[PDB]
Amino acid sequence: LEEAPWPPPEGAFVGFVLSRKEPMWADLLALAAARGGRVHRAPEPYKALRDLKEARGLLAKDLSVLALREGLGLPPGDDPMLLAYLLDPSNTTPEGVARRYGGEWTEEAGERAALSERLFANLWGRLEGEERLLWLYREVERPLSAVLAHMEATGVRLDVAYLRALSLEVAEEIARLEAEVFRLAGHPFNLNSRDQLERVLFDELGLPAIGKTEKTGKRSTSAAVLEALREAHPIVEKILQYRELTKLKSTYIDPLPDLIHPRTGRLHTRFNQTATATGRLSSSDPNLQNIPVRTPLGQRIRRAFIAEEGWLLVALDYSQIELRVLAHLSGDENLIRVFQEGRDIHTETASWMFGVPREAVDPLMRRAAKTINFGVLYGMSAHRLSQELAIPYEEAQAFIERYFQSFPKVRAWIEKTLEEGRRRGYVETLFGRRRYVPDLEARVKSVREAAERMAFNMPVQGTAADLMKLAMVKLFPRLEEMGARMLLQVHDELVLEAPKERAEAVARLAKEVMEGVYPLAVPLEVEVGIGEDWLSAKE
DNA sequence: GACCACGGCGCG
DNA sequence: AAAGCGCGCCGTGGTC
Ligand SMILES: NCCCC#CC1=C(N)NC(=O)N([C@H]2C[C@H](O)[C@@H](COP(=O)(O)OP(=O)(O)OP(=O)(O)O)O2)C1
Ligand SMILES: [Mg+2]
Ligand SMILES: [Mg+2]
Ligand SMILES: [Mg+2]
Ligand SMILES: [Mg+2]
Repeated sequence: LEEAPWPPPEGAFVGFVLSRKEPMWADLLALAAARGGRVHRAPEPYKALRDLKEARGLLAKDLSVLALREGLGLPPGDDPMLLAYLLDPSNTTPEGVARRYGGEWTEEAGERAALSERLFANLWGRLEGEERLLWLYREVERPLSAVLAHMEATGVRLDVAYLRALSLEVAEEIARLEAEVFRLAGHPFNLNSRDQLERVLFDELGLPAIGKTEKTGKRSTSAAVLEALREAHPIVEKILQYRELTKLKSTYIDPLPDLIHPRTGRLHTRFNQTATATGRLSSSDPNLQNIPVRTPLGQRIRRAFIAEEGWLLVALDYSQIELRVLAHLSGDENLIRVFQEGRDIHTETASWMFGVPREAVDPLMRRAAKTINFGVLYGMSAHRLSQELAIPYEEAQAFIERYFQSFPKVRAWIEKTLEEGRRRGYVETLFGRRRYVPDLEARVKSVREAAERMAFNMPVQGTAADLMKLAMVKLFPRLEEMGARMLLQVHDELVLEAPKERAEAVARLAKEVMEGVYPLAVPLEVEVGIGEDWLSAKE
């Protein structure tokens, strides 16, 4: 391209280079723009940002987040990554997309700007005639990138002092556990090494190996294996407790306080828009979509996520979302009827599981039943089912047969979905988001059947994902108008932050927006809570 | 120092 | 572990 002075004209595509991948932490090393056979390189990148009306190009959101960080209201616009991701969700990296659609991802901003321009041209062309994918781009993905930029730049408050204190307490208990484990082993070793632990359990102590690891075929020391060995030796329960504590300390308690941003005083994640096979978002650096909640210590950690002083967190979560979606997709009368009657399948399974009346089911019981309900739906084996329920194999098989015999059109929907995936080479969500599954025609059964589980899951998980994205796009401007903030998405959950005076109004509004986003054959129900911290807001 | 595969496990 | 699906991050073991 012909080199030309900064600034570029309107509609130009940007290229940019960051010192590190995370936009909230990155130095803007270079900035350029391309349009009409010209490339414009900015002598001073930060100041040059002010000249742009929008960030149009590869990874547009990252530049937008950096702009917002610097106090500049620069929205992201067209991004070839989003076009490519819709065409084929295995398109996840600029490296791959460039290679596939007409160029090379290099480390020079001008080259990135020029690449953005031509990739957009090519990809836009491939989306001609693809009316449904075009709709998803214009109505969902492109607007959502703006919403996500604001969420990333906003961050969430964390009680750092609390976590520091908690680390010390957890360290002392970890020391107790490891010392006990070493005593029981008769000698110290690296308890963080599963290789060393395997030898202790299975070679030194008398314990029977139960399972093998996937890639290298070592004797597994996974939680499932240790659970089954709980009564065989006192060391097992001690290892399980050590694992829980060290996992939580090493992954959350210790790293998170170190990641508070010096300017904002908050914790900032990345919401990756082109990262999953189904259309879900992912979260990284740090991942805020896997903050603990199941165990007592996990709950103590989740409580560290707090509202700003004078504000409250609002948490909203779609009820039984994939089951409702499945009802719509399959058109099963029985399942549709369940939701029209305001029933709860998770609670019902739980009452059966623990052998108590439906009223006796506590949240932890219901949560246990969730894994069982979705596990069975998406192809869990009776053996695993019997194992995790500690019921005879015969009981497990019986639960699975009744699970499906109750809802006839579900299996039919599955069969049709798989048959159609074999024919077209892809499956699709309600809105037409696609996932290619070539292994549906694999000649190897285990490979083929794994592919089948991936394939029929995708329309369900993906439709739920599409619905949440659409809801975020609708909700965001309403929140802006109310002075509320959208902070996090966790798949079928949103966490907002609202001024205390407006918190109740915001909760009601958000619930209605989420429930009314795109009506299905069954009602969408959203549960909502309000609190000073993430845990309190979910109760 | 960074990268990697792996086993493992946190969430949905 | 086992025929649930979808992710990202941990330490280890290892390489470069
Ligand atoms: N390890 C976490 C324990 C609880 C769980 C779970 C899920 C599992 N195991 N598998 C899924 O596919 N899940 C998919 C299907 C769900 O519909 C969706 C949202 O998860 P959720 O909000 O926890 O469950 P829910 O929306 O079905 O139920 P509710 O509690 O929100 O009413 O995510 C969730
Ligand atoms: Mg839910
Ligand atoms: Mg949820
Ligand atoms: Mg892995
Ligand atoms: Mg290893």
